[PDB]
Amino acid sequence: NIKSAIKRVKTTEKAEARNISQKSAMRTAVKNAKTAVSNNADNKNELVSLAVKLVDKAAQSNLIHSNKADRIKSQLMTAN
Amino acid sequence: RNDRKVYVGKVVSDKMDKTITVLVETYKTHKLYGKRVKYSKKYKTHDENNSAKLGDIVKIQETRPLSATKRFRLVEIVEE
Amino acid sequence: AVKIRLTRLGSKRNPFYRIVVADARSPRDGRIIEQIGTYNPTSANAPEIKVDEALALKWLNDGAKPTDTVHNILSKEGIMKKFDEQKKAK
RNA sequence: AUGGAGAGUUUGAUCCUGGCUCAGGAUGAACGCUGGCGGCGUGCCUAAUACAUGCAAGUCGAGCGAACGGACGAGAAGCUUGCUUCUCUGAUGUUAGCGGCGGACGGGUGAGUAACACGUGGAUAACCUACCUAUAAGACUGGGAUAACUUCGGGAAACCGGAGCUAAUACCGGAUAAUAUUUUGAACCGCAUGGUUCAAAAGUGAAAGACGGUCUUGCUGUCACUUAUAGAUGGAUCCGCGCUGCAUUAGCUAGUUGGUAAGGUAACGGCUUACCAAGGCAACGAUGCAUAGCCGACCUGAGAGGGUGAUCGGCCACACUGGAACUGAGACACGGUCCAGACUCCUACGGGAGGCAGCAGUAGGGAAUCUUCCGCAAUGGGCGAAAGCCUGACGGAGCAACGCCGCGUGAGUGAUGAAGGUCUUCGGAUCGUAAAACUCUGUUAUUAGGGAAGAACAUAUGUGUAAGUAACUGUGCACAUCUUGACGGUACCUAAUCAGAAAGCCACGGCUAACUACGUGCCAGCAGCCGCGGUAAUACGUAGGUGGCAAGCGUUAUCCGGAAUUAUUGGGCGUAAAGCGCGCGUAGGCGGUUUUUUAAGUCUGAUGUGAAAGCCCACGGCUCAACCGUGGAGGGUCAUUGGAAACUGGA
Ligand SMILES: [Mg+2]
Ligand SMILES: [Mg+2]
Ligand SMILES: [Mg+2]
Ligand SMILES: [Mg+2]
Repeated sequence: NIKSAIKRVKTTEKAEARNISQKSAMRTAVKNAKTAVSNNADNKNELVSLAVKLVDKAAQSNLIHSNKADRIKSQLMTAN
Repeated sequence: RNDRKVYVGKVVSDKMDKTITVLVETYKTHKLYGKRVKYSKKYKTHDENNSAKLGDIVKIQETRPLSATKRFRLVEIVEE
Repeated sequence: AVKIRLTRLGSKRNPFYRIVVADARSPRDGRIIEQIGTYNPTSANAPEIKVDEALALKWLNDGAKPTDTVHNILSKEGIMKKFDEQKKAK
């Protein structure tokens, strides 16, 4: 095993933990926003805005691709 | 600007919904003996309105993939 | 990274370099983007040089960065001076 | 015009038909005998078998904290004023660690793959793209952690676990900002989907500092940073055409073919999933089976063609076998992760480590294929502002007649035809100008001196000049100066000495260049085919002589040729092999005369492209040649576009 390879293993694990935390958060927000839009709620716009914020912040963190974020935003804001 | 390939051929089956198969005929030459021999290739093209009917000579143009095997779109019915 | 560099030819103890635009990751003596000239460092006890100034300037403007030897060759041919003047007075 | 040879063999003899065999070229070759040198190449084709050992991927202190060392040089005198500690200041540096980038390149192999894999030509109004370059706007305001480090605990180790503290160009909240996303109005445009540009609202998306200059209560240079836009590079998908054997493989297919909706992906799409229909492929060969990386090219042939896919370059695929994702611009990742399986090694038995189809090397297999070398000096790559570090890529040595090419092993006079071998009609003939002797030369060899190019540089230092600045440093550029070579004191040149060290292989019946003697006696043996050998063998073995080659010469294996012996070029079927026993007929093939028209075939231009290297032509450079470089020429069944209308095709 190479030293740089072991370093990359460690950094990969750390980055994976952080990324999966953030991705789960954004997925939860998107699901909540989609449910709120499907069944009209007074919290609808705030939930959609939170979902869009997290989607774009994930896209900028590279967790999802920009085109994925664009599709999510398009469908969410067309539903709402 | 750039144009896409266009073919003219007869329709040989239209049992599919909104899809017509166009038979384009060509004459490849034998590489050794040099004789001209018939060559038929069936093209799966998109027929949005079911305008084309079994038998008519139609024109098709190349498009992006539209199905598993459909790669062409009907442009006009030259004859019938 | 696009680059203008020297690809080796000739024979053992008889090098002859061509000046080629190539991606940094491409092999030396392998895939190239476009050839621009030649560089013979064992001719008449004086390095023979040939370069196409138009292509060199076009690729430098596009973003290709020469190596050490190609930079020296372009300086000797004066391509670096014209490139710098054009960039400054653009 | 640049280009094309045949011969033996069936018969008592003949002509024909017909196979068989030989003369040629080639090789990643092997073997036998032999063996001087130099240049340029080439060298595990078998077991994608298993691998000991060493090495093949790091870098950045000008992102970050901490630690080692602790200069210059602080204090008492042990009276040792030259050695002393901690109470300091503490430089050039170095490093275990976090962090950035790299590690997806470079390199190996051809197992799998009959496929849009590859080649060629197109399309994407269905696409993604870090580092690089340019432009526009910014880089504001706050925060909580955690490595490192200290301490305890658990383990053989790998490594974990608890507690305490500490940074950032690590992470996170907030503000501002879009061509990004939604909505309503537009305008123009294309090839269905649609594309372009202009307005007005809503939601939402960033960032960082580092090292320096200055007139230092504030501006600024370089690098770094965020967003948007372009360019460039790289990647992805789709399509036309081309691209292999078998029918003693004829049926195949059910996510299969299409549609609607949804999900999914950079992206279109049955890519996936629900529902509706029964479609879709196939004798123009589907399905199945066998084999195979594809190509530029390479060998051969007068050509048409046939065969091949080493080295070198492009593309694809794979990394012990199979599956999967994470990180990342980029991987489902050769020297990364997880799981399963097979296999090695360590263990304290609880658990761990690993994968040469990287470079050497080992065992094994084989007829057979290299040394566990020197160096980053040249080219290239990774990081960095840079000096610089890493690089078995690469540049070079070692080994091998394995190939091609070049030069040797002496040159001149020498009849006196010496001696000796062989044959002989016993005259002589031949080895033979061969030898000897004389004269010369040093390729080459030996010794001694001189000794390249490959080296551009980068960096550093002075000078200027362009943008911007109030100015400055810096930035780019131009010109200058010192310094950098493993090969290697190698090539090469100069001077001296000696023909002295340096010739072998096959063949001699015809093909096919070269014949005599002795021995043997259908034995021993030879042989590519016809055949040769049973007592006077140009065919066996030896000898002399001769022929063909020469550091090689023969044998074997394989491909093409000769073979018109699968015949398009370019053959045939009364008796040599070959007309179905004969009808009726489907598909296919082909088709009478004239006129008009079309322009698919046909013919003729233009444009793009057919990488480089290679074949061929010319030129130039190594003393020549091989070899190397440059410029031409050619190679398409290629694609778009304009012309012609006799012929084939359509009307
Ligand atoms: Mg295979
Ligand atoms: Mg790797
Ligand atoms: Mg007969
Ligand atoms: Mg008959």
